[PDB]
Amino acid sequence: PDYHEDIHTYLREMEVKCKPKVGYMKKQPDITNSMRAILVDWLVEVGEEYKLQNETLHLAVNYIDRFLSSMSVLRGKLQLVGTAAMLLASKFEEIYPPEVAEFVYITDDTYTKKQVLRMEHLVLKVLTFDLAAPTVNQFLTQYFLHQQPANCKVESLAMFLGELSLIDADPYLKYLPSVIAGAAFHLALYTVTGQSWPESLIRKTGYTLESLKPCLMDLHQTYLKAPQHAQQSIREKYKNSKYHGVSLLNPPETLNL
Amino acid sequence: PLVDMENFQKVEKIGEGTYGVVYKARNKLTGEVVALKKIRLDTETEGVPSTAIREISLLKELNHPNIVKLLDVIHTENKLYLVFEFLHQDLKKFMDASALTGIPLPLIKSYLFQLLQGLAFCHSHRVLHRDLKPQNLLINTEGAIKLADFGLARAFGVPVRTYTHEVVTLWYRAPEILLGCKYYSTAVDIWSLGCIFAEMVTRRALFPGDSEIDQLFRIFRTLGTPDEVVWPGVTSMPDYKPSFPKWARQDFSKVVPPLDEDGRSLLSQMLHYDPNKRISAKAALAHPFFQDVTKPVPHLRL
Ligand SMILES: CNC(=O)c1nn(C)c2c1C(C)(C)Cc1cnc(Nc3ccc(N4CCN(C)CC4)cc3)nc1-2
Repeated sequence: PDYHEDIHTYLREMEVKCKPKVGYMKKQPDITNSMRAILVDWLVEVGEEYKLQNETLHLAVNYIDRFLSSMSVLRGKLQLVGTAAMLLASKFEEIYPPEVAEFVYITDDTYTKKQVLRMEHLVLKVLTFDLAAPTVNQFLTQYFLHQQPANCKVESLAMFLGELSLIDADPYLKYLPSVIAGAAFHLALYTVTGQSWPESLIRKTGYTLESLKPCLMDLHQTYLKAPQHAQQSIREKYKNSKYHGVSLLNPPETLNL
Repeated sequence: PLVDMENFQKVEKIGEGTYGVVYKARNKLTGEVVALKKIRLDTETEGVPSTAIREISLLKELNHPNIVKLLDVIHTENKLYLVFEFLHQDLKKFMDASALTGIPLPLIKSYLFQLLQGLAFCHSHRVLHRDLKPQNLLINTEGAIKLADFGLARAFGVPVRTYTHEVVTLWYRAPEILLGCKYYSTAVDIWSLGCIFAEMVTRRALFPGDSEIDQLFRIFRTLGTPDEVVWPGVTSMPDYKPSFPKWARQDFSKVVPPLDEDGRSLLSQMLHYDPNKRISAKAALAHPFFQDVTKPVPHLRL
């Protein structure tokens, strides 16, 4: 691509601005990481049901972390927030969103259509209509153009790891999307092809393998423990042949770092 | 939100369509003249329309002299207003009012130059416009032209997929789209601009098709039917048929007779069949055609 570089530079600037407050969850009186984990897992499931793009999913989560970063929410409302987030993410990214009715259905009519629309309004107000946020997905895409031989298994496994990082606010709130993507990419490349974070991406991103290390370690750990994790929708999603069954792939025992 | 709306004096309707309505309006407190777009938010009961979601979020990242500025958003319970900087006229009407005389070539150059600058800004911020047509290009008395109507615009940090119901009007539609390509790329906007460039120069639309197939054939008849050597992949593309007539490329000096060598060169590169090879907005800005560009003012018949 011809703007490939300008766009990267720009996504790298926006990801700093559209970044949630790292410590927001401990300032929430009533909800917790575990509840957010359950919400995001549920949204992955919803994305699978309505056959939504992965980008939608990542956007929805970004909206949620930003909303919760400045608005106190109670357990019984967390899902209404996430439902509205998903609706907005769909409206933004999907060729055409599911109907509102569908987002009321997926909640077991826990909420009325009216509550969903009003929450969508509130989320838009709180995010100030700033919906075009950088995501792990977007950086992964930029990164993929840098496989000398393009490998579809590496791309699925990188998507899979990037998608898992959405689930656990600890420790992944503390990392930029570009960094999580860098670590997910190298880790997937390493597991599948045995190759490492390529020099061409070092020059492009300014990230060294050294620089990715802390996120790598965490991501590798999440990869190892994935089958044990309390949330499983993503592993399920990624054992489908659409993703080359990459969640069945065995993680390396150690990284050669 | 309701006080904001009360600060606006509606002057006159300047635009209407499926989206809603646009008024010239005046801020009663500051005197600022403004374009007020009203989106009707009860018409479907589907929440804020996706077009509005995309236009708003994308337009507030895009602050550039050649992109119509979104100044404000007012979201009440049942109404959504967008406040845009106000321009005087759209290019479609201007071209039509210029039929007898033609748009002077220096002004054509200035316009294309500004549109390219505006487009390059969009693309270098991962926004595809996707609806570039004369009526969505707005002009003022000072000689500026600016991109408007981002109702179909999309961010492409992740590739944008093709949709049957959300495409440019036929005349300005790129051949990839007509041939059923999977993803949009920046090249579709460059194609539209090239068509518009040609239309300003000749006073006729370049490729005024009656249908999708007729549109392709008008393109083939002028630029020649594309083959594997011109456009690696054409024959594999979904809506490509081997039964397509094979036309030879018309002589380009006869397609845009008023244009000199530089103009013919620029337009050729903007109408390159292969999307990967079609010139980018940024590279077009550097073309020798714009060596001598100035900023003439139009004669706006108002
Ligand atoms: C989907 N379209 C729009 O949102 C839109 N349409 N128009 C015409 C405008 C918009 C925006 C995005 C809200 C911004 C804007 C900003 N300025 C103008 N100015 C303007 C003034 C007069 C005319 N006319 C020429 C054609 N006519 C005979 C009616 C008057 C056209 C545009 N128009 C507009």
